[PDB]
Amino acid sequence: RPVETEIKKLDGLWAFSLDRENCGIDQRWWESALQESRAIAVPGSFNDQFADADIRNYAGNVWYQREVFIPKGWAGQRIVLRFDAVTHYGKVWVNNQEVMEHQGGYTPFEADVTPYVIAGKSVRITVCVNNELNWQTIPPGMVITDENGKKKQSYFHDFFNYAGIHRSVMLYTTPNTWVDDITVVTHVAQHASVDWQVVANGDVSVELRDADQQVVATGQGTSGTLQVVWQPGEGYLYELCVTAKSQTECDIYPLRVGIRSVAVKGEQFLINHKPFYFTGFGRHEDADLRGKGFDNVLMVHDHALMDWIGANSYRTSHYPYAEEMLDWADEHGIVVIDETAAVGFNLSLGIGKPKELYSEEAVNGETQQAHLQAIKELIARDKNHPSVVMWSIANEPDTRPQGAREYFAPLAEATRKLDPTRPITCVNVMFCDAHTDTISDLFDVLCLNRYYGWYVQSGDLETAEKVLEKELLAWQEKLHQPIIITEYGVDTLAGLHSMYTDMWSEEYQCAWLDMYHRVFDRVSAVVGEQVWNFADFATSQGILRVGGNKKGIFTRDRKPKSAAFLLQKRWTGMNFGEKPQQG
Amino acid sequence: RPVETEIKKLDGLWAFSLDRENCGIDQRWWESALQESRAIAVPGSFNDQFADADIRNYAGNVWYQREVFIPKGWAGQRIVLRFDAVTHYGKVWVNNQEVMEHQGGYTPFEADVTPYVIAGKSVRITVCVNNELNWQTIPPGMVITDENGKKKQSYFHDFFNYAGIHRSVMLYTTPNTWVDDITVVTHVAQHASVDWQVVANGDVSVELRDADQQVVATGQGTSGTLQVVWQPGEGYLYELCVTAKSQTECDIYPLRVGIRSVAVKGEQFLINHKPFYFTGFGRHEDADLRGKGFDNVLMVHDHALMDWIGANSYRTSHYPYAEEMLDWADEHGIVVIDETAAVGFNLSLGIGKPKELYSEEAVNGETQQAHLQAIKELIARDKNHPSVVMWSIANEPDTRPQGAREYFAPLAEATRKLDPTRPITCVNVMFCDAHTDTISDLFDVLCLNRYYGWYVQSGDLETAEKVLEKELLAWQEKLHQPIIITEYGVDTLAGLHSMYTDMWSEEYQCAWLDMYHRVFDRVSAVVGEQVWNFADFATSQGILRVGGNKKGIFTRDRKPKSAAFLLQKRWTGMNFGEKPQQG
Ligand SMILES: CCCCCCCCC[C@@H]1NC[C@@H](O)[C@H](O)[C@H]1C(=O)O
Ligand SMILES: CCCCCCCCC[C@@H]1NC[C@@H](O)[C@H](O)[C@H]1C(=O)O
Repeated sequence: RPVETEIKKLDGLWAFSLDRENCGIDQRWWESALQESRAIAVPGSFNDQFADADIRNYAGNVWYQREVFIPKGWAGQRIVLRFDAVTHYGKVWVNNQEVMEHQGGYTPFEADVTPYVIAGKSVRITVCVNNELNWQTIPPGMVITDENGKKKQSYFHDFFNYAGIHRSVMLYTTPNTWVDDITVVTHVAQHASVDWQVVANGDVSVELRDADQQVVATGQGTSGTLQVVWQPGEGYLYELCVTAKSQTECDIYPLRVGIRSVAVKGEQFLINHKPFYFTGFGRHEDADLRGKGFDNVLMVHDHALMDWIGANSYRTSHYPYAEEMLDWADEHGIVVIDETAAVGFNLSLGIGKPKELYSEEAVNGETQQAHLQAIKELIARDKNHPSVVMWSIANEPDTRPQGAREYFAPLAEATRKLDPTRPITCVNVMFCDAHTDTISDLFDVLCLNRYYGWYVQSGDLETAEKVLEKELLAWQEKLHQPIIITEYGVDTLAGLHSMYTDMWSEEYQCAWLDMYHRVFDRVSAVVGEQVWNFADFATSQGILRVGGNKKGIFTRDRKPKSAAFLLQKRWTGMNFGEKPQQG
Repeated sequence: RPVETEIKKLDGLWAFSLDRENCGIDQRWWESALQESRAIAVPGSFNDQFADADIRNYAGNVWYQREVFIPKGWAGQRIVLRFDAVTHYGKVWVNNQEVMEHQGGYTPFEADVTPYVIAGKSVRITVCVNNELNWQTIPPGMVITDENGKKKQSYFHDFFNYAGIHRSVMLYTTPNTWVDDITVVTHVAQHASVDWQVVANGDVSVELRDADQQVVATGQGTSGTLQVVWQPGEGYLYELCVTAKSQTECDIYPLRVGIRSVAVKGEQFLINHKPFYFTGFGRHEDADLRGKGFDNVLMVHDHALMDWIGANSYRTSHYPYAEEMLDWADEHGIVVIDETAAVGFNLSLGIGKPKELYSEEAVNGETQQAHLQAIKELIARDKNHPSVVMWSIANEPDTRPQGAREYFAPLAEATRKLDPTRPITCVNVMFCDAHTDTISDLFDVLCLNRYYGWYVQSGDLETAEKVLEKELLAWQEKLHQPIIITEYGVDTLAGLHSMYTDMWSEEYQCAWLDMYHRVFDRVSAVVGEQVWNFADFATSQGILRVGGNKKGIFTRDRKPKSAAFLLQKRWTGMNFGEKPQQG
């Protein structure tokens, strides 16, 4: 992530165009200004932006374009173009010359444009964004076509498939000796932090401070770095200046790092050798009007709501969040379970198609590879953050058909070898209980999604309590692992009230979140709770979604339901980081 | 009220017609079947019944009509036609002969039709209902006209002016020796119950039982009746059979009566020599679709809600309720403050006209007389009910202009002389505080309506608490009287939520009902609380009414807001009939 000692190109509006006939790449639309274009805002999903029904569901090729002035002060320095996130696929051109491409979507991609750019004159930038999903994209999907060439995309996750440019686009400048790769690992017993470095024609000189420039250690090398002697309450974080020296130019890069070591012991999650208890939300990158587009106002407000309601942790649910969320996350010291876009590997979640989930035509080969790629990138971007205490390879995969274990074992192995300093998990779906799941052993923490009283035993608390209890303590006796409930919630209309406290009413969300909390309290292995969704969010059209997913404690415009004050009483009434002693 | 030892004529549908040109009484519409009629349901207000905007606000003359068969078994007995309630004015005809008329509205009126009726053949019944209000109606109003003769009624109360036939119509039969008048007064020290009687050519023999026909006393005469030796929890009530004997026929009439004596001592309301604390609602005779029409299902459900929420008392707000509510009220033993339709005697409640409220053109002469009449009738119908512990002459009158005291003193005197066994009150408006009110001395209990934090000091709890406190203890030091707060509430949209707990949100209704309850708890003279309205109800069109009055704890279809559970926690958490010891 860039700092300096740049011109943020995401300012203002871009030219936006559709490619229904799919003429763009053939007719070389990037070598000219978009014919019949309209203004679009970055960052922001293109679907909700124009109130156009046909634009919202369009599946194909979209074209962004924007001219920019390259500042004169960057004469002999390398000019680099960074896209913090272009959702699903993007191919970037700089003034008649093709520079870059990436099929990531929720992770950045950058390219060196020093030759193709002459600092001082205006150059045009054309981005081709694709929002298609097949079986080798993360998350997976499948497109269908018919007569008239109308393309219709179908996917297997819940949230709506927003696309476009979702995070800032940067255009940064570094001297010809840059610090391309950095790694830092911290230890603590009852300690210090090894440092790393990768550069070109430059030596490494590492120093680190605390409050302000008050160095309290130092080191000269690409290893070791140990010296003098970060909490979930405040979050004390030192500033690690890295220096790369050359004959002519010098480079200085500041990296905030917090001393912490996370490890699992029996059925306890230890951050700095202390048992913890997770409370908070599994949220989404969703908002009114802008899709998954990032915005600072929303981050400030949502963090205010989480601070008020007593949440101490949350999970970047179902895709990598914007890194600003993680910088804030280690600033205010909130625990984060980071997760990849690996979601939807299941054909059993049917609103009420290949024949076997781990066949060749679906999830085999490039699917496993590209999943390992999403791992490699998520870790290569979020490795240094002290707020990240957990890895999460995938979310709710069907592990019942033949070949699921053969799929998930190598990913666990490679991911563990990539970052051994943090525990790893895989959130499993509800249809795979303790007697049918075959993957929960590969991972350090078991994550659970449970909806007893909603999908099954619908509306019956008296029996859903028993089934949840039996399933829970049966998990505990089965694997003797720390179990975090990462999804538990029920849909609720914001204004619907009912004397009988039946489903969809706020009284049922309150009484349903309560029983789950008692069963949570009488189980020793439950190392945390995360009510399903923070706020109501947009999903695809189905007969089970009443204008999106209504399982939020807050509405979409961030207004509280009756459960927000219940949870604010529960989480702030207990001691921070502690679980109730069975009551 | 009739029993026997009848044919309820309110069964099914009646013919309904409008009189826009005002031709009815002139062209003798009762002597024929209504030309161009449509089916209407009794009981039920005619305004909401047809979804017709023009029918709902129509101000003039409406015509009901229904043929009926007079049963053969009533050959030589007197046949009487009873209208339990015809709202505002009614003139009743029986088969080409005019029998009765009444300008009451919320009280019954009956007439002897033995000559005009021959039991065995069908007779027609035509009712002329008027919904107009001038300065001599209770409640008062004033009608305006223009070109095209369009009449437009304006009144000064809040609730909508529903009209029509609102309660059952009876057609009962009694032997030629009937018991026209009965009175019963009960005493209790640390006792018995004098009896009364009025008949024609019949002697009085009085006996009374308990559970079933188990007489535990007796008496032969029209006085005395004292013998052996009713609570707000259950409500034990004896059965008093009255007998009127003649040479040929005999009459037996059962009257339930509960032993109780209510009296005010200093600043305490004593029912059976015990200090009390009022909790509950000031409700309305309003419902979806039927206007003010009575219905048993609604009474059962609303009594279920009041029983659940912990209410022990309520006030028949702004008009005499249906007597079934009072029979239920003494059955389950709920305390009732009975009130007349005397409401709207104020020109200061302006949404933001004569010149002085007690002039001759407005409130003078027949206005005072007819008010005394509404008194006389309310007392003549609800005198024997043990559930009625209080008289309430009027509600929110402007007592600031010259001549208010000269108006209200004689009504208090005559009303006290009519029923001295129960305390009397007058609910005063907010604009007349302790330093400006001039009538609160005439009455036994002072009733208060207060809206600090809503109309004045809007949205500010920190100062509305001080103003409410100062006003309250200043009342206490001023008159040293028992003060019941009979109206305190704020409007609330059923589904509107807000993190800032500002006005119209459920959080503001909760936090606003709470502060009022603390200030209630630190005042010794407050002998009860009644949150303003039980359920949202229909009012006239104004810029302050969002589809009616939203100051209800429940919605109109009887669905709870966030305050219903708060009040259910407060009222059932305290001991029944007791006020918290300042906390
Ligand atoms: C026995 C299993 C019956 C069906 C259970 C389905 C659970 C699927 C959980 C789903 N997991 C994905 C999440 O985004 C969705 O919000 C959540 C949902 O349902 O809305
Ligand atoms: C200082 C006085 C400022 C204005 C206060 C007005 C209080 C009127 C109280 C009114 N009393 C009558 C009742 O039916 C209505 O529901 C209630 C209301 O407001 O809605």
